[PDB]
Amino acid sequence: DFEEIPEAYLA
Amino acid sequence: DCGLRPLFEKKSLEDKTERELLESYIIVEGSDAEIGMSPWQVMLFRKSPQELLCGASLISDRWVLTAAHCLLYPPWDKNFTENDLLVRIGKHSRTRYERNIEKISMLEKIYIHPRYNWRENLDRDIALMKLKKPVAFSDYIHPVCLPDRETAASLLQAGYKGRVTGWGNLKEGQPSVLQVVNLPIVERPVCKDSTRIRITDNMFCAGYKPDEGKRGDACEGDSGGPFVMKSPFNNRWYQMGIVSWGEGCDRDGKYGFYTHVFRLKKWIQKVIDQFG
Ligand SMILES: O=C1COc2ccc(Cl)cc2CNC(=O)[C@@H]2CCCN2C(=O)[C@@H](C2CCCCC2)NC(=O)CCN1
Repeated sequence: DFEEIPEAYLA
Repeated sequence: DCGLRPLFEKKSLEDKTERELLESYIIVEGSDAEIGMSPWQVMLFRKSPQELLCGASLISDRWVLTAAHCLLYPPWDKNFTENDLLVRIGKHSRTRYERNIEKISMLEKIYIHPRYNWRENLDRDIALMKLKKPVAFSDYIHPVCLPDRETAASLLQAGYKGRVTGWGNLKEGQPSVLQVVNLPIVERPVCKDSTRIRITDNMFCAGYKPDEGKRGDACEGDSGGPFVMKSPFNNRWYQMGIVSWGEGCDRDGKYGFYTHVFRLKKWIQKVIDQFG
């Protein structure tokens, strides 16, 4: 149930 | 400036239960943390799937302390590397991306104690994480202090209460926000007689005796988080242990075990100064 974090960090 | 919380010590405000800790110096069954109550609490987060791995703690602007089992545990084929994780600092809510409040960071290098014993009893369950770039402190982000020999000597005594925090299981549903529980340190003999596992000098156990009435414990998801104590000498918070292992959660006659941070400070110093 985790809210989507910014892709900028996923990169 | 470690251990002095911007929203408490610095304004001369006491949190709702710190008094219980101070009065003793003669998460299951916990409660919601207050905002800014544990500014060093760090969340180990997995990219894919996106998931909470463990708790951890901020010890400086570049270093994070956690349990080695959070990163490497062969029995469960667990063996994470820098690129598999994200460190989230400044959080309160477990699942929400706290925009403008939390900071997310990438890892540059993981360091696992060379003698971590995953085969038997999680002896020396400790690991350090070098972040890529320094985190900036704020009202919700501030490092905890590491104990020196003297502080360890006077505080790590049976009966003295410490505090554990985490977003792990509430029962053996996960919480909405960070939970907190204050637990008393237990006599080695008692820790030894409560399990079949071989206990070493690098661990300590905490929790209430079955007759003590009060209860509480860490649980799955809490691993790697900090067990801290407030020094009545200088008013700072020091991390004395790392949530390590247990056989069940809040089981009567059972206790949670923690990595003895002081006993391993030489390795910690060694790493930090040898690698920045
Ligand atoms: O119910 C819990 C509570 O868990 C707890 C309870 C209290 C505390 Cl402070 C910390 C943990 C979380 N740590 C673990 O679960 C570690 C992860 C690797 C195995 N761990 C253990 O704790 C083992 C230990 C079994 C004996 C040998 C050492 C590992 N027990 C279990 O796997 C049961 C599930 N964990």
